[PDB]
Amino acid sequence: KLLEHKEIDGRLKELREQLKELTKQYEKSENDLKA
Amino acid sequence: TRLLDSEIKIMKSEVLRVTHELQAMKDKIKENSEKIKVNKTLPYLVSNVIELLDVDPNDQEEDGANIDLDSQRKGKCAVIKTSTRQTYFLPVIGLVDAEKLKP
Amino acid sequence: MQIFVKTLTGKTITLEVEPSDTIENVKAKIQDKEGIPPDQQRLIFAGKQLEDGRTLSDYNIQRESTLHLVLRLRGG
Amino acid sequence: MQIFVKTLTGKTITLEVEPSDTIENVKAKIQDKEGIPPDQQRLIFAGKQLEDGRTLSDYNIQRESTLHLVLRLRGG
Amino acid sequence: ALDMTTLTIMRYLPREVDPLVYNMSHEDPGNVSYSEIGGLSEQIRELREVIELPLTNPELFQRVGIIPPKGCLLYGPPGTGKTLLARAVASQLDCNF
Amino acid sequence: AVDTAEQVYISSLALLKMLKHGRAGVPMEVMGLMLGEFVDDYTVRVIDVFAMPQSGTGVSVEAVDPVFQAKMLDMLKQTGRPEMVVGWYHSHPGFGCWLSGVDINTQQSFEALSERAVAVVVDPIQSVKGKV
Amino acid sequence: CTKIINADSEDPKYIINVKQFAKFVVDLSDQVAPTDIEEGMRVGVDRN
Ligand SMILES: Nc1ncnc2c1ncn2[C@@H]1O[C@H](COP(=O)(O)OP(=O)(O)OP(=O)(O)O)[C@@H](O)[C@H]1O
Ligand SMILES: [Mg+2]
Repeated sequence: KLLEHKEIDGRLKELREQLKELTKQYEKSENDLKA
Repeated sequence: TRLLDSEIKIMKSEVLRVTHELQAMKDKIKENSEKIKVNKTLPYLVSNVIELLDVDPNDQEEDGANIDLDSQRKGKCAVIKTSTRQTYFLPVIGLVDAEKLKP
Repeated sequence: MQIFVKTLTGKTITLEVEPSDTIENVKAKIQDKEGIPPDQQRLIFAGKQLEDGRTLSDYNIQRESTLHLVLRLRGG
Repeated sequence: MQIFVKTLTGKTITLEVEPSDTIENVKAKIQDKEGIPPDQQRLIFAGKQLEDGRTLSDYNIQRESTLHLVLRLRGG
Repeated sequence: ALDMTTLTIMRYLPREVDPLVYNMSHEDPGNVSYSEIGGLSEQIRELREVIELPLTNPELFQRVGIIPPKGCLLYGPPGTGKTLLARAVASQLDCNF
Repeated sequence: AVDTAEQVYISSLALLKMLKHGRAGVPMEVMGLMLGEFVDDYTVRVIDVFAMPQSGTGVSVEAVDPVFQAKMLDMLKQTGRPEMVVGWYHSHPGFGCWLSGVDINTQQSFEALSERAVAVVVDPIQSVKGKV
Repeated sequence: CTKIINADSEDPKYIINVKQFAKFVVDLSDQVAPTDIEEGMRVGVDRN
């Protein structure tokens, strides 16, 4: 039987959690540099 | 029937794309950060905040030749007085949040 | 009122919606559920695909009608 | 396999590539052929400006198709 | 505002608010009331008749045919409440002060 | 090797276009691109010019997006004028004429794509009734 | 010649005053120890 995705989805979810917050760190930094 | 294993092609193609992309952004926020560090340097004039002001764009704001500073910033703008007794307008404040500045 | 959704993974979901909600809005709500980007999403009603600018009510989707949700690779 | 690119000078360039090649790998090959900094060069095809992480495969590109290369431009 | 390399006009601006007058305009935590000032209940009315009424009901004086006074001074020995009166008026009259 | 005799030929139309565009952006340093042909290794002709859209920094400008020029460079060939691009220009109002420390950088890649490239500069407020 | 005002703590930055030019935020050189620089004393400062 096939259930493959679940565990890797959790991994992707942690990555999502990182990636989204990392974009915040990006945006503010660029909002400084552009000034 | 057991069907539509396409998820796996969905899955791994996501995993790689995300994993590298995050790392690349991690690098750039690193690099751009040191860029900021070099603007600060050390000698700084001291001055007093005279004002805190709030202005809105022109009625028409074409692209072409247009200045991304004298218009189209949503935040405040400021006026400062230097120790050398000059007055300058600042259409953007810089590295400090206006929410904690007072005349 | 709610629709039902059946995924290729066998997951069943029970989403409260307005029938006047656009399919693109429903896909945005699904992304809100699980981050799944709407471009990857495909919605089928009773073997009919749902147009992005379509509502639900346009074929009168109501009352726990089970849409099939299919995931596809996409890229311009 | 092999692919072409052209630019506003009338110059054409030909690269040995594979569909698995990333856009950043393409940019690297372009610099290896001509030395241009990868951030001043920009690529266009199908009316879409490229991004680094995707690949020739997911860009749906086919044999000997011709990309457009264009340059960053600022005063200062 | 002038561009500092060529001095060509860029924008017009409103007038200054000199920071001393800003700090003068709204700095008062005091909150006393006319219940906290005993024994000069008539001078209070004598002052209120000048600052409060012609600010809000101006046609009466026009009918009688006069213009109200502009100002008054409070005087007397130390410690008789001269600042307390002004604190109370400031706390309990809606205006700019 | 390069020489001391190379000569640049410009048409009237490029002149009027450049003057008008530079004078309109009077407080700031506008941008544009110019096209023509190398008829030989001693002489270069510029035939026509078209403006470009920017977002302006206070000091200077950067070309906002290349899709615009990617369109233009084929949009007009349906009406002749098949020439390729040869250079670019920007205007200094009243400063004089020189290349800044970043203009040089921009010229670097133009030359790296084609070694014959040129840069042009104009002064729209000091030029009077002649001697542009 | 300048007159120091105060010293920001730990890794140090200083405030400088001169009687017609402006005030500044500055630091030291390698040849002066951070001990003998108490606030309220005239010091020597480079010109650039
Ligand atoms: N009539 C009064 N009723 C109540 N408290 C009073 C009265 N007069 C003075 N005080 C008290 O005096 C104290 C402060 O005095 P106040 O600020 O009024 O000084 P002042 O009379 O204006 O003096 P000065 O002329 O030196 O300014 C307070 O504790 C206040 O309660
Ligand atoms: Mg008093």
